[PDB]
Amino acid sequence: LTGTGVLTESNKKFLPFQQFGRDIADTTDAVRDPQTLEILDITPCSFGGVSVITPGTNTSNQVAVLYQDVNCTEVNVFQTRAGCLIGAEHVNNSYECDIPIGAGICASYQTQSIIAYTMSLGAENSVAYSNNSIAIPTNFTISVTTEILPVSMTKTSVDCTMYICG
Amino acid sequence: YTMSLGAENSVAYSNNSIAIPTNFTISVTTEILPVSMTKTSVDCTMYICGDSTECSNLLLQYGSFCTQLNRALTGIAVEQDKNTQEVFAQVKQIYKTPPIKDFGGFNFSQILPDPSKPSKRSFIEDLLFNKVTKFNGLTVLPPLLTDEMIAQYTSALLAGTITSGWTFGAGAALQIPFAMQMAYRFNGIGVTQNVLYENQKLIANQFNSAIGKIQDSLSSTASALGKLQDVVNQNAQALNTLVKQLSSNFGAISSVLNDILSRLDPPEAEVQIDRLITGRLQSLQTYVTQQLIRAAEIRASANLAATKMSECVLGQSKRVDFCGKGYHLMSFPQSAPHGVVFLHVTYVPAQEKNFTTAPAICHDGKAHFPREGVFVSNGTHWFVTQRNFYEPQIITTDNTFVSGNCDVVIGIVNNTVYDP
Amino acid sequence: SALGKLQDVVNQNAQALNTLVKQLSSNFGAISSVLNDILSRLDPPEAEVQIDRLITGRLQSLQTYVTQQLIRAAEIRASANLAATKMSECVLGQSKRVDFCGKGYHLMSFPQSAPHGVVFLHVTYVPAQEKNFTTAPAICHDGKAHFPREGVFVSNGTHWFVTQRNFYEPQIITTDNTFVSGNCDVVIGIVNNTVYDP
Ligand SMILES: *[C@@H]1O[C@H](CO)[C@@H](O[C@@H]2O[C@H](CO)[C@@H](O)[C@H](O)[C@H]2NC(C)=O)[C@H](O)[C@H]1NC(C)=O
Ligand SMILES: *[C@@H]1O[C@H](CO)[C@@H](O[C@@H]2O[C@H](CO)[C@@H](O)[C@H](O)[C@H]2NC(C)=O)[C@H](O)[C@H]1NC(C)=O
Ligand SMILES: *[C@@H]1O[C@H](CO)[C@@H](O[C@@H]2O[C@H](CO)[C@@H](O)[C@H](O)[C@H]2NC(C)=O)[C@H](O)[C@H]1NC(C)=O
Ligand SMILES: *[C@@H]1O[C@H](CO)[C@@H](O[C@@H]2O[C@H](CO)[C@@H](O)[C@H](O)[C@H]2NC(C)=O)[C@H](O)[C@H]1NC(C)=O
Ligand SMILES: *[C@@H]1O[C@H](CO)[C@@H](O[C@@H]2O[C@H](CO)[C@@H](O)[C@H](O)[C@H]2NC(C)=O)[C@H](O)[C@H]1NC(C)=O
Ligand SMILES: *[C@@H]1O[C@H](CO)[C@@H](O[C@@H]2O[C@H](CO)[C@@H](O)[C@H](O)[C@H]2NC(C)=O)[C@H](O)[C@H]1NC(C)=O
Ligand SMILES: *[C@@H]1O[C@H](CO)[C@@H](O[C@@H]2O[C@H](CO)[C@@H](O)[C@H](O)[C@H]2NC(C)=O)[C@H](O)[C@H]1NC(C)=O
Ligand SMILES: *[C@@H]1O[C@H](CO)[C@@H](O)[C@H](O)[C@H]1NC(C)=O
Ligand SMILES: *[C@@H]1O[C@H](CO)[C@@H](O)[C@H](O)[C@H]1NC(C)=O
Ligand SMILES: *[C@@H]1O[C@H](CO)[C@@H](O)[C@H](O)[C@H]1NC(C)=O
Ligand SMILES: *[C@@H]1O[C@H](CO)[C@@H](O)[C@H](O)[C@H]1NC(C)=O
Ligand SMILES: *[C@@H]1O[C@H](CO)[C@@H](O)[C@H](O)[C@H]1NC(C)=O
Ligand SMILES: *[C@@H]1O[C@H](CO)[C@@H](O)[C@H](O)[C@H]1NC(C)=O
Ligand SMILES: *[C@@H]1O[C@H](CO)[C@@H](O)[C@H](O)[C@H]1NC(C)=O
Repeated sequence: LTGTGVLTESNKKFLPFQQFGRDIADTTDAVRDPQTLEILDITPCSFGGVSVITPGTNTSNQVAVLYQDVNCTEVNVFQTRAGCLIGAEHVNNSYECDIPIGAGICASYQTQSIIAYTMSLGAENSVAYSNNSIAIPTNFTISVTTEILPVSMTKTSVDCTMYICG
Repeated sequence: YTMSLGAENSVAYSNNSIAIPTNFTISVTTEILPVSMTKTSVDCTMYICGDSTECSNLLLQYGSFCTQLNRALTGIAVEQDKNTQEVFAQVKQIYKTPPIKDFGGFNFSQILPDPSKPSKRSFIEDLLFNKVTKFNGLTVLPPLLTDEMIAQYTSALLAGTITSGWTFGAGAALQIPFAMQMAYRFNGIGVTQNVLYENQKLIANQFNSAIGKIQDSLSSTASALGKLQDVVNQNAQALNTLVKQLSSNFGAISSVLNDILSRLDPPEAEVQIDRLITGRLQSLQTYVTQQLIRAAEIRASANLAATKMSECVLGQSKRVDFCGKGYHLMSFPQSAPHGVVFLHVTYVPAQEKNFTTAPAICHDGKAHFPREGVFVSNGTHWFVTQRNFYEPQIITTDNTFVSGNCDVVIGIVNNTVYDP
Repeated sequence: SALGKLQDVVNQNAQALNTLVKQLSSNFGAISSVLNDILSRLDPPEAEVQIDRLITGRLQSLQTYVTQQLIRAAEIRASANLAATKMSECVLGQSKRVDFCGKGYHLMSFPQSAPHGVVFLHVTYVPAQEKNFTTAPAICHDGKAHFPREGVFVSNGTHWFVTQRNFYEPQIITTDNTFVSGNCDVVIGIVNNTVYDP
């Protein structure tokens, strides 16, 4: 039984006859040492997606790295509900989300260096509510907003025969 | 059994009879809309050729399938956060309620945030969250907005809808007493302002009791949130099935890869691995296609939810059944895992009375029509009253306008118009 | 970047073709990504197997492309139906649907063509300067309660006026601006003032 993983002392209540156990996917999860009456849980070696956070190269070539759904152990560091962020400074001030990461964490490039932060939803504004007060306009403005909407695609056609058996 | 469409009814139609409500009710309906999915992402390479070099070098012969699937899933995951942003981030500012909870007797404590809790959520939001429920390359990407931030957005929208009505959607939030705002919302459905003021305590009590009934309905049964749970289940299946498809053989001698590598030389392990790769790649393509279709479905539902938060919360809709069965007064949002829940407050006439009616009357050979309302008679005297609430008034020239004479109109009748 | 929504579309389709084209350079388990090379090297009995491998791969690629394009066309048709709805309800008319025609009170809209899309210029009325006022839902003249016909009551500190709810145009409170219903023992928040009978 070949594989790759981390073998750890298990707390599984293996029976005297059970040689090893499997997970839902029909893959091994714990084994019995052939030379020792000991059970060992198998955990696949820490892996995880790797994403690159960067402003435009037209601006700078200075970047940061996100290791997804991992701990800052197997790898200016920031632990987040998304993973481990490297090369970005943790900042208390909240700003508009420029480069989204996750769990409310967004990043940007500012005076220079790259920063990560908890994104800000918007300006706080309490309202002077009372049962005898009303705010009424004395003036106005004529605003013009732009709304873009796709309507049509490229009328592509393909000859299956010529594509395959040209 | 053959099912019953509904209780049959017959409307007492007649050319001189009209039923008018003498009373009303304030209904609060829950509309649940799913908004987002689980931002799943799969490493096609690791799913097909986990920790195998020969397998990956064979997989390269199929080209960009790996990358194309990853790209599609990334697009889906971005679309989900975009949907959430479109729904909840319809407001630039984060409005807050004052400590003075003087809303004319209206009670919002069961939908406003509970500040004493760690998560700044409401009682009903907590109910909704509590009524809803690996190593093969499959990962779950966290959403961009945390439930706490979703709740902040909902609180902002709620506070705006309360303190300022619909103004915070058009532009700057303009404070106004809640009762007068409801008077506007009544005048918007053909009911006069006085009705609200004269029935203010009753209306507030009905509203609060409706909110309590919402609490009871959501605490008792969970089926109400099916439209959300279903989604989750679907995705779960689409994942489980996928994982299960790893345990199959697809014509090969084994469903495992290292076992083949530990039994055969390249010249034949290549063929077996080709079979496995074809099967697993086809499974991945099926999963991605089903997920794209489901994501389109969720995008439609999210755009609908955004339109509702615009025309329903940020405003007052005259569209029918778009914002609860009834005449729309307003609505309040409440977040939920991967979705939103609108509480639509609507005006439902409840107590109706028969009255004889007439499109017009005759005073001096001229014909008088009602400016805003209809003419009615209980049997002896004629009145003019608004058509969504029985508030009879004396017929005058201030309540009517003249047009033509009585030799033309059909169904016209006789009575005296008082001139002040 | 304002037109990203449009350009994005183009880009996607471009990929969906370039990708497709690149999938011709792949062997899919065959000996060579070129059909004529196989024909010029092998006899039918084995060239058929290799060609069978290539055909499977390329037909699968075409199926993927077509499925993606069908889904993207569903999305684009949804966008187009929305745009037609916007032209009908927003250009040819004046919509009271909030934020369907831009953030504000919709006045009107003007269409403009664009590559594979349309652009709406939404003219809206946005209140800009706001003044505080002490208000009230009614007033008491002679034991009767006067409500506004179309507007709301306000106070600048000393005198009471009646004005429309979205523009400060104070007027004198009369019986031509108000209507009467009930008395002053019922309404909440009511006040006292003088109503001028012309
Ligand atoms: C309402 O606001 C507008 C602008 O928002 C004011 O218009 C200004 O008028 C002065 C005098 O002619 C000009 O110098 C400014 O340039 C105008 N502003 C703009 C943006 O064009 C207008 O005076 C305001 N009216 C009231 C009653 O407040
Ligand atoms: C309209 O219907 C409502 C709903 O039943 C009535 O409200 C009740 O009024 C009585 C009289 O004060 C109270 O004892 C009840 O507690 C009220 N119910 C609720 C839910 O608030 C109302 O009386 C009806 N009005 C008319 C004119 O018939
Ligand atoms: C708004 O409604 C809530 C729930 O119906 C009220 O909360 C109750 O308040 C009473 C009196 O303070 C307590 O005895 C109950 O235990 C509360 N129940 C819950 C579930 O909190 C609240 O009081 C109402 N608003 C006001 C101003 O009274
Ligand atoms: C129809 O409406 C008229 C007017 O509202 C009613 O006439 C009233 O009758 C009561 C006694 O029943 C008198 O005290 C009032 O002075 C009458 N009002 C007027 C204006 O004359 C009439 O009774 C109603 N008929 C029915 C069947 O309800
Ligand atoms: C309503 O009143 C009008 C006006 O008083 C009535 O018109 C009369 O109709 C009768 C019958 O046709 C004629 O003989 C009279 O000459 C009409 N009046 C005049 C001034 O010429 C009408 O009949 C009444 N209708 C009802 C249903 O009461
Ligand atoms: C509130 O409005 C009232 C009425 O517009 C103001 O009283 C008027 O003040 C002007 C200017 O002195 C006088 O010419 C009028 O004669 C006053 N009204 C009457 C009926 O005579 C009052 O000053 C305003 N208060 C504030 C604080 O602006
Ligand atoms: C508006 O005017 C009415 C009528 O004068 C006031 O109502 C009186 O209030 C006093 C003080 O409580 C009572 O003794 C009288 O019996 C009331 N009269 C009536 C007809 O109800 C009312 O207080 C005035 N409003 C304000 C804010 O002062
Ligand atoms: C051989 O394996 C058995 C397993 O029970 C163990 O007891 C014994 O010590 C082992 N001997 C050696 C030389 O490793
Ligand atoms: C870089 O960006 C600036 C604007 O940010 C632009 O003016 C310039 O032409 C760009 N140059 C290149 C090489 O991209
Ligand atoms: C990261 O590692 C530490 C140390 O083992 C552990 O306590 C912590 O829980 C880990 N992170 C998460 C999110 O579990
Ligand atoms: C009105 O009259 C019809 C028949 O004339 C009757 O069926 C109906 O019940 C009446 N309405 C009420 C509220 O009783
Ligand atoms: C209404 O119907 C009755 C019965 O058919 C008839 O006598 C009367 O003339 C009709 N009135 C109108 C205005 O149609
Ligand atoms: C109206 O009053 C409130 C407090 O009562 C204040 O916050 C607000 O700024 C005032 N409006 C203006 C225009 O000053
Ligand atoms: C309005 O609110 C104040 C407190 O902010 C309160 O004293 C007053 O009684 C309220 N008015 C009414 C009519 O309840």
